[PDB]
Amino acid sequence: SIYQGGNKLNEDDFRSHVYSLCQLDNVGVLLGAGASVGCGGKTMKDVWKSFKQNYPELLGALIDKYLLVSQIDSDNNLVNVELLIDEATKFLSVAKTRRCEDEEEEFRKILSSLYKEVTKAALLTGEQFREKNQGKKDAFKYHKELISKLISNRQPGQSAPAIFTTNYDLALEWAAEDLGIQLFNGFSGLHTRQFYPQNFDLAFRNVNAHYHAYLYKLHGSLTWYQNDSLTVNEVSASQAYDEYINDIINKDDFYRGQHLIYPGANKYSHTIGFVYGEMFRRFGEFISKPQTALFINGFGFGDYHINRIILGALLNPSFHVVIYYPELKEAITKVSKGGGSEAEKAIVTLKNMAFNQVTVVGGGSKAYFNSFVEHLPYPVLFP
Amino acid sequence: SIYQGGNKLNEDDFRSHVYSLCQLDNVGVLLGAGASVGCGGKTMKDVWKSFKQNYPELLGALIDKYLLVSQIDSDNNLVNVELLIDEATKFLSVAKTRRCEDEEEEFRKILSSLYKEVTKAALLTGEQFREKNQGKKDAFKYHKELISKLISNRQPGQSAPAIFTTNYDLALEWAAEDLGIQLFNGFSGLHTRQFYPQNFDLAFRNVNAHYHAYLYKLHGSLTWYQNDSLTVNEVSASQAYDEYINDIINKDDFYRGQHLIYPGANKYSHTIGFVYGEMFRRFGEFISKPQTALFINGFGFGDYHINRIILGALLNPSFHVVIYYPELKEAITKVSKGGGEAEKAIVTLKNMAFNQVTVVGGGSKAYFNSFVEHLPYPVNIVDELVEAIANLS
Amino acid sequence: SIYQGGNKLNEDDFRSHVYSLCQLDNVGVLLGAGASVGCGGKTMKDVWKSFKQNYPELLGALIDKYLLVSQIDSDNNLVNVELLIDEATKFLSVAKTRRCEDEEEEFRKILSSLYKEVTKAALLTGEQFREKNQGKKDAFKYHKELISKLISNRQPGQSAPAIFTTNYDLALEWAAEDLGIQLFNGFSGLHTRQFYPQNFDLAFRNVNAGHYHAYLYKLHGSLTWYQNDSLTVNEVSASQAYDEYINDIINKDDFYRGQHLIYPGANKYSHTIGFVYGEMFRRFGEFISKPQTALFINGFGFGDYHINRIILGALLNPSFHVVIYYPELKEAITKVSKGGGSEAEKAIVTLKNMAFNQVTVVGGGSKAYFNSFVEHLPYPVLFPRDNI
Ligand SMILES: NC(=O)c1ccc[n+]([C@@H]2O[C@@H](COP(=O)([O-])OP(=O)(O)OC[C@H]3O[C@@H](n4cnc5c(N)ncnc54)[C@H](O)[C@H]3O)[C@H](O)[C@H]2O)c1
Ligand SMILES: NC(=O)c1ccc[n+]([C@@H]2O[C@@H](COP(=O)([O-])OP(=O)(O)OC[C@H]3O[C@@H](n4cnc5c(N)ncnc54)[C@H](O)[C@H]3O)[C@H](O)[C@H]2O)c1
Ligand SMILES: NC(=O)c1ccc[n+]([C@@H]2O[C@H](COP(=O)([O-])OP(=O)(O)OC[C@@H]3O[C@@H](n4cnc5c(N)ncnc54)[C@H](O)[C@@H]3O)[C@@H](O)[C@@H]2O)c1
Repeated sequence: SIYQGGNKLNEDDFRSHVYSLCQLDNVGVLLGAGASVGCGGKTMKDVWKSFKQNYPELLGALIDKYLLVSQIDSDNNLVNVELLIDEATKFLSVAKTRRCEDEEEEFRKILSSLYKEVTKAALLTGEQFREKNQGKKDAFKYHKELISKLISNRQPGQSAPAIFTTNYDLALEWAAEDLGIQLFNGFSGLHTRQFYPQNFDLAFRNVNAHYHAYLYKLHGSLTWYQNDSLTVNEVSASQAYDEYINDIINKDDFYRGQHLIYPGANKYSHTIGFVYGEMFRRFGEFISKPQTALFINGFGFGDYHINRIILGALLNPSFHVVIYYPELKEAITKVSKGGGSEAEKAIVTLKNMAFNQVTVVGGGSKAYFNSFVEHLPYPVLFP
Repeated sequence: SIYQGGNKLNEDDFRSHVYSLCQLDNVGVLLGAGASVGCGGKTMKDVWKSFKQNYPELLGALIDKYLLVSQIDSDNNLVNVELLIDEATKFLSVAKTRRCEDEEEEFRKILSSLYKEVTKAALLTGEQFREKNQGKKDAFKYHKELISKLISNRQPGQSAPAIFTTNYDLALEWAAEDLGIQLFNGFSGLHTRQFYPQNFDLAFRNVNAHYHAYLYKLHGSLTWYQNDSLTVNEVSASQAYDEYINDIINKDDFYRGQHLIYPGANKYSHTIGFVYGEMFRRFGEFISKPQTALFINGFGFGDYHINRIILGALLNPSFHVVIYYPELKEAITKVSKGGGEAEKAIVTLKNMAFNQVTVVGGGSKAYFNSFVEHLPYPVNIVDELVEAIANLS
Repeated sequence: SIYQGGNKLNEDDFRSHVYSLCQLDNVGVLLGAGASVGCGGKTMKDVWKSFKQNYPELLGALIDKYLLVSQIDSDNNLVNVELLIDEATKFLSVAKTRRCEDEEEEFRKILSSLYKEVTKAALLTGEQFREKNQGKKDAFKYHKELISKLISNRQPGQSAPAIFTTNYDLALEWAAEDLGIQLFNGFSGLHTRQFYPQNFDLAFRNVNAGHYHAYLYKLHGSLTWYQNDSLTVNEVSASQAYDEYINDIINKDDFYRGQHLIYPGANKYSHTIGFVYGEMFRRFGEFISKPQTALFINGFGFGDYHINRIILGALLNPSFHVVIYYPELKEAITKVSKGGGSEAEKAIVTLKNMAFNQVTVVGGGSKAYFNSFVEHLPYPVLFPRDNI
């Protein structure tokens, strides 16, 4: 079931492995959109099904008139969402430059509707999204426990654990609100929100002689809507519910990148998204140290950029990965018949690297999120 | 040779200021595209206009049926023809999806014609192209002297030199390599030289108790290509002249599809925007180090996205700019006539009391030789080889 | 049949040996075509068999006219060609000096049609030899494992191992391509690779908060060398190679005059022009002259006079080691005791018989193959399983 160079390893020793590794200077975790699922979020499949069910006419027109995809893919549920958005953007630019009014009218709906649905799927609660007592909710036991656990495996003189989320929902300040923790992200002041690099150099300390982590918003923000005038601002999850999200979701007007969000492969057809560059440069600088550690969970395999940086400097004897993939046996079986898509071949390459710096563990029920939470032990004063 | 209000100024002060600024731990130089115009260089605009004039039969379809450009815009040289072809790169897929065969043929014919037109005049080596390191020719001998100025100005225990090239050809790079120094162009290797972002933040030293330089190509490459390797492969020129450049040189009408990686195309494909984004990131954020002096020359500020990026990159408070305008008198006369956006903006910038901006309007003093001479300097090798070789019968 | 002073040793002793030798200041390895038979390639035996029964004129002349060989040796297939190559060089020298004409032509033909076959036995793949991403085949997994193990075992304060190749192909560089490994073999360059004596002290560093390499010392030159009048070796890929300098096999015949640089011949002074070769030997001598340094030999065919003489003179280093994995150990000793022996087999027999415990000869047979050698080297273990 588990193959590591033809040998066998036990999780009992891996417990001590994690416990000792976390004591190393660098500590972090590289998650994805899988975490949102644990809190009740909607996966890509659900969003695609909703879009295809709520707009049958567009699907039929695409199937018949132009045949960008075949009905076989739809029958087998092998439809990708990002490719559709990128195709829509390129066709929209073609229309805008060719001045085809009807194509512009029929394509200024696909983009606007797609982004409206993306935003609607971003929220994890619905009408409760405007309700307060956000920390007090009982569905965030995951984040509430995990933030403290990451910060509470330390003794004075160590670093700040880093949590990686790649979802629109502002779901990380909520557990922080519950526990009073401050997941810093380089912003100061409530009434006004702005970015400053120096703000990243603040850490709590006992004066008469704290628990917090740090934030990398790789997947943009839900309310940093750039007005194309050199501005960035944030509006609380209950205040933006009426100001501009309501206007752009109910006024049925022309759609642009009103609030910056990138769910499609086409990234820099609009070149004013600077969170991309800053966050990715910081991510690149992170692995530049020895005695390094990191973990992965709740993340798929479709990220060209991050998954190039991953193996970029896995040629260090201190950077590691503890990567799980429940659908690894199926991927291997599919590849054995000739090969798969980008994801299958990428995971095969990741698993087949001849190093011991990496290891893969599976088994199905044994690799659940609750199991990942339970693996972390309680710190011991006298080991 | 800087004028401000009609009073003469000495070049010694500017030379001393430049020398003082060059001592910073973060310094670099840039070479303009027009500097090579005097050494047989060519611009894509000239070939584009020559081809469009020679074949006006297709012109009607290019604008009326596609509207990527307007006749006024095409004639005014206010277009990004590279972006025109890049947009054709997706028009091809649009037609294929729509089964628009006639437009597909039109796009393919124009792409191949423009490719061959640009290629045939860019060989500059005849049938001996595949010979490696053909920079030994005396045509660029003078340029070598310039490089000699970058060796005696580097003191021990100082930041290593940085090299930035603007052209997309290796004519200057072949010479630079022939001088006998190790330069990295973002890749490492001999047979299959690939892209690796780690090398952007790594240096070299001696493990036991030293000089490294970085070559930054600002126009991609004529060598960078993609043989379905899912990566970027770079090699020497010979196998390039045998693999895919041959047909681009010889075949009149021959294209295959979205396989190669140049010259800033296929961005919508995931496989080519990644490296370009990495290079843009490093270019824009390399000035993040303290004690940095940056010089930008030859940029028209005519691109919306690049203009916005430059405006946002004002974070560095130690930026200096020098602008050479060979037609300053013409701009002044035009302003005197109540006419002329770019000309008015540059005139307004030149007509303000800001000492950190340098303007040169000598006209005939802006030549390449004058610029080389302005740089500071300290203050028959092969002749006998031919005789010795000839003596031995 | 295992005998070491009438006693035996357990696996723990060998494991401690491997751990200590790897953890010493320096590590050693030497690679030859010995066990390169199980990868689907070809051996020189088939090449010689084809050569004898495909060129009747020269074989008949040698048997009858030249008398430079013996029929019995050819029948037994135990003859050597390297001595014949040296004899060809000497014959060409004398014939050129004396101003003979026909013999000049015949010996030029012999030399060129022998160089052709010398280069012809370094493909192992066929037509697909000319492509990129060459490190994507089943024949390099063991090479990848060995290189990763040899490059990983250098904790802080420990340098990269030195590797010796002694064949024609570049399988190891091709295993290097696939893992971001650049096995610095004495040449660093893209357009022109020139020998810089100071290139041995260059490596990557984590300047602002990949350190993999070795020293693949080449003492046979390289198949990928083409010698120009400029006294420099610009270097090419496998496909560029197949294109521009080894297409003479089919189109043309016997027009090769000192382009690529590889010599099976025993003599090292007919090819005296090179002086960097003495620098390679000097690097070997620097290797021999340090304590806690070990050399491992797998693939050496007992065919040197300079390097092996340095081995004898250097084995007197209190820590230099010399070990060979050669299954035919009992047979050679028995044959020597029976009055046989080869040109150099007596030398290895003596080195086994040398009274130095610094050198120990260990066999086993099936466990002494290149696969076992690759599997032997373990990875560094800092965080993983420990003791106490
Ligand atoms: N604005 C910015 O600052 C910025 C910068 C860079 C990137 N981004 C965005 O960041 C990237 C975030 O990644 P993403 O949104 O494209 O997708 P993703 O990688 O976050 O998720 C892909 C999906 O795979 C699913 N999945 C999990 N396990 C799976 C399995 N075993 N098999 C199959 N599927 C599985 C998950 O439900 C889901 O994560 C976006 O690509 C990109 O738009 C934004
Ligand atoms: N790493 C790299 O290889 C790299 C780096 C930077 C740019 N590029 C190139 O840039 C990317 C896109 O091209 P681009 O639009 O940024 O550059 P560009 O030079 O093609 O366009 C810049 C703008 O300047 C305007 N302009 C005004 N006056 C001009 C003049 N006298 N001469 C030239 N232009 C004048 C043009 O209208 C417009 O092209 C492509 O990848 C590639 O073509 C590549
Ligand atoms: N003149 C020069 O400048 C120059 C250049 C390179 C090497 N050299 C040197 O040249 C000498 C020969 O080169 P090498 O050491 O690389 O050769 P090598 O390492 O390739 O020798 C191994 C080969 O396998 C053996 N072999 C193959 N088939 C056999 C068979 N059927 N039966 C028995 N034995 C068989 C042969 O002994 C042959 O030597 C070396 O001492 C040394 O490398 C000199």
